[PDB]
Amino acid sequence: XXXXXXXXXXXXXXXXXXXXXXXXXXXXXXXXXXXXGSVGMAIQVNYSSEVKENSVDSDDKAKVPPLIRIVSGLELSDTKQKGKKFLVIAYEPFENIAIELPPNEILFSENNDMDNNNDGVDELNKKCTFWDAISKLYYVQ
Amino acid sequence: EMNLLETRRSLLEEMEIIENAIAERIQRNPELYYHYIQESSKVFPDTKLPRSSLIAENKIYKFKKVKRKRKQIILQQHEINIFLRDYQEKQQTFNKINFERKLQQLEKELKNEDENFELDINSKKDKYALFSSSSDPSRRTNILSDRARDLDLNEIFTRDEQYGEYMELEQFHSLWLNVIKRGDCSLLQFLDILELFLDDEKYLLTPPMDRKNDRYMAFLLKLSKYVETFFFKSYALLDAAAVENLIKSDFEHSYCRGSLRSEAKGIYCPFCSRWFKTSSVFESHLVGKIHKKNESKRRNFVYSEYKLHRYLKYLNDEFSRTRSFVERKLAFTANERMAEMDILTQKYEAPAYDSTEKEGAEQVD
Amino acid sequence: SRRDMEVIKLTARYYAKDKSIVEQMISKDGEARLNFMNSSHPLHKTFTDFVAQYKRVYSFTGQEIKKSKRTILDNCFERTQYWEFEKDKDREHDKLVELCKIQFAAIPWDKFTQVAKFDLEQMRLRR
Ligand SMILES: [Zn+2]
Repeated sequence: XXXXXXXXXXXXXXXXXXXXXXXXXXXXXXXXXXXXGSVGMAIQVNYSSEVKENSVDSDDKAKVPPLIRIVSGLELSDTKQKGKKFLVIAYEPFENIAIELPPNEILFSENNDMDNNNDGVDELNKKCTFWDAISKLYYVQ
Repeated sequence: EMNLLETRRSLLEEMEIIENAIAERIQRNPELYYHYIQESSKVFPDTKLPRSSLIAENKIYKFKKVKRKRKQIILQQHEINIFLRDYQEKQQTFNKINFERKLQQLEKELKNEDENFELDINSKKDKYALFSSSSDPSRRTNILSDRARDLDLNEIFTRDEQYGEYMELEQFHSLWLNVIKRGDCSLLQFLDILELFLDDEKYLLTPPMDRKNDRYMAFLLKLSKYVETFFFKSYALLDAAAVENLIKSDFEHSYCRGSLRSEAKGIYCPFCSRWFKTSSVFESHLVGKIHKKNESKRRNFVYSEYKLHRYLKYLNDEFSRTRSFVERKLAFTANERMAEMDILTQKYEAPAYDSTEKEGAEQVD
Repeated sequence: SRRDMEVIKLTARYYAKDKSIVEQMISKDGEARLNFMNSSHPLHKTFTDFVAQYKRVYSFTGQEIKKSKRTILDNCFERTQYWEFEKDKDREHDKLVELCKIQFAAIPWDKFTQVAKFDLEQMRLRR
């Protein structure tokens, strides 16, 4: 696990370095959902219409879909106020996006599918995300 | 009584199991199929064969599999042989085999013997197991499946044949010396004689001996039989009956129908050993008392000769391989010849699967 | 387990022809014996198998299988090929996943810029 450790750390460092960043705020479409038996949130994030992605197509993580993570506000560039979570969504070129979650727990389901193990990134991503790559629409609920 | 649905079901299921087994085999070592297929190619010309690259790199799609030694390839080929036999049998029986009040009627009798404390996990597991790799040892010692656990190649191949590498013709050189009533004939000159039978006309028009000689015809019979059994022995995977029938039909439709033609002498006849001016006199000679006599006495011999011919043609690579071996051993010294013999011996009395073999060491491309 | 097996396979035999005899049996008898009829009971799945299989036997009834040695071999080869292909797909997937893990692990989750605050399985297909 040592060699794998150095190697992994490496790839993660390199990949962390070359990360393109135009810091462009995409357009989110939050909407109060409901099913059964409780209430959950659903977000519809849209991306570029082959406007600028025409100059970069060298299979460099191009196959990698957007990624979401739950972050605690305990750590910020300003560190002023805090105490709530954010459902951050990230894609290589575009700028990160966050959504405040005051409710301690919503839509946090219980064994939705029948325990199939392709961790992807985490239980959250596989469990409740969809990436319409053909139309460039990322849904999250 | 017995619901045929269940029986036919179990049949289709077992067939599936076998297909899956011999497919797993063809998977671990593609050579198994490749080898086979290549030979098939030169018997039934139509057969489509894989890309050469695949054959060489020993791969089926992307992963290049480890090369196996001959004894194992042949082994698994004979195992797959018996598997295909089973399959053919089941397919046969299957072909020959293919309300509510009765539902409750049977469900009632199913209550019979309620106190049957026993775990039953042995229908698909005993079959799947009955046909899988390494089914004999505790864990991993013998590649042979429980199905063919008493299958032994050494009872089919002699040590000098090396599981199809060579064909032992020394014995026939002996018998041959006994046939020619002299010793002017060396092993190599004998092989030179055999070569005649690779040609379509030589063995017929430039015979070692007179083709009406007794000793000669007897010898030729024994030899022919040997070559044929060797052929099918070394290529289990190919349908023996198919080949047999092919050859027989070639014999009837062409060979005995003036298949040998000369622009000068006309049409030669295997049975009477004479030529004929035109096809006309040739046909009106096939009803004559002479040809009736001969075709009625020397039929088996002619046919056996022919088989020796075509089977030796199909085995040209083995014939050459052996002749080579002969010349090598011949040009050895004492110590050399001894060590070589040691090698052939070890190859002969060695496990088909070593405790030190690889499983899952696939390369890419 | 011979009992369970037998009842599964029998109700599967009848269920394969009509599907009406079992739906009547359930209402007529009222026994916790056929509790595998509901997709809740695990064994139900294997049931769906058996029936299918029997349904299959009904497919070529009156038709014989005349596969030859050559053909059987060719087939087993093609199956092998398939398995290899599938294996390759699995591999590729594993790779992509790896990439994802790397990038996820390697992006700034502190570059925040929020705006506001607050079934997919049949959706992750195509039609
Ligand atoms: Zn004649």
